[PDB]
Amino acid sequence: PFVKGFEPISLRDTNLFEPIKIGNTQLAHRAVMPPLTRMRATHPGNIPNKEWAAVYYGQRAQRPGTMIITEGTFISPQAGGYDNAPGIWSDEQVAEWKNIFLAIHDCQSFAWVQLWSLGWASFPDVLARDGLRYDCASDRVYMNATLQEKAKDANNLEHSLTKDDIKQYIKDYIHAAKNSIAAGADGVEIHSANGYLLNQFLDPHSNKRTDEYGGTIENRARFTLEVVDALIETIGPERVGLRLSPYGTFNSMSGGAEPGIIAQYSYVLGELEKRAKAGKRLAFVHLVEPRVTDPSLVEGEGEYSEGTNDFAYSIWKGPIIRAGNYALHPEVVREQVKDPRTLIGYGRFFISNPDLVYRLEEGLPLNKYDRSTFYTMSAEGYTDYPTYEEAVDLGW
Ligand SMILES: Cc1cc2nc3c(=O)[nH]c(=O)nc-3n(C[C@H](O)[C@H](O)[C@H](O)COP(=O)(O)O)c2cc1C
Ligand SMILES: O=Cc1ccc(O)cc1
Ligand code: NA
Repeated sequence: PFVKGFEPISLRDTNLFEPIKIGNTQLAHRAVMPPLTRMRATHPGNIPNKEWAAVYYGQRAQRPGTMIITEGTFISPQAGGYDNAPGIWSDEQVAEWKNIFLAIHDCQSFAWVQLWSLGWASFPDVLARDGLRYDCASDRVYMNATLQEKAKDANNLEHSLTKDDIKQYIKDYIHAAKNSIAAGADGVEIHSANGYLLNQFLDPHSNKRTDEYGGTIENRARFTLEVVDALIETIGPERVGLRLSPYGTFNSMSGGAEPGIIAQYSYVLGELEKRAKAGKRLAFVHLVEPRVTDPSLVEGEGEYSEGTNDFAYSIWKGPIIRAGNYALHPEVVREQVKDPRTLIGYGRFFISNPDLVYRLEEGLPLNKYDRSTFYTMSAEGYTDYPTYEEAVDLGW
């Protein structure tokens, strides 16, 4: 059914429907599908779904010139721990990714692989099954006492990364980035947000290290910036974006309650702009908004009111993607896209609206999303959300 209380506004007349160059790609409009974990990949081997994923992505690529960022994709076994999320380290994984990318390119849209590493958000017992470590910035902090218990129950306690461990993650990012590009992706997005491994190094709650990877703003930023630099130099800066969530509390991050958190992110962005000034500008920065501090909460819940991402615009001068409860607030988008380098990521309503871009252009009602099929091994709730016309052919 359609979202009941929703009054659509047509955005055809705004910068949301003006083209923009992002890296090597040429977008027709600035409505971006952000990374969305859907757990349709098959076990063993974290293989993308061969029946439905190319259909799902192709449906949502239908408007030519759409930028699509894939679900989080593991760079290596050690970086994972979720059996039904995809990887891109292996030949069999890349075999299906080529077909997904072909489905998006057949629609004249673009595909960016979000490269993922889980750190303390992983499952210690699944990792142990596979002979893998339970990795974190500092083993003196756990997400919660439950994951602490399961960690001890699996005899796989948190492992503070060594310097050699970090170097191996950097190699795995390079490997996964190279596989992404050889498979046909137009670029990659380094996931450094939402409390996963790289965010765990940025945040002073998770990162209590005393080597060169913690203890200061500069040290906490080092792992993320080394991944950035490694990929700049192997696939080029125009094929690399970075995702950050300054105000997020998901996965036990500090958010705005830490008064030092804007300095931490301001340092990362300043370092990105320095690289751009020396001729190596990343394709984009992708920010999660304080509008959504936790994506497991319904729209309007978990909204942080005492901070904004405006600081980013004074530091980073390249494209910025913003994401968080924009689908139901066209009045906010209308304002924010007056800035000529701003794109809007639409998460949960891209799940439910394959023709979301058309609906935003024409101001049409939106399909409700069904939270119970966000993560089921099913085409139901994946590829069977109707387009607007189909929805009217159904009574909605
Ligand atoms: C089911 C679901 C899966 C998501 N998966 C990812 C992911 O793999 N990587 C990521 O960076 N963000 C992920 N997110 C966060 C979204 O990209 C987005 O930032 C957030 O949902 C807020 O945007 P929205 O209100 O438009 O949905 C996910 C969110 C949801 C709801
Ligand atoms: O499954 C939800 C999810 C949220 C944020 C992410 O970064 C990844 C997955
Ligand atoms: Na390879």
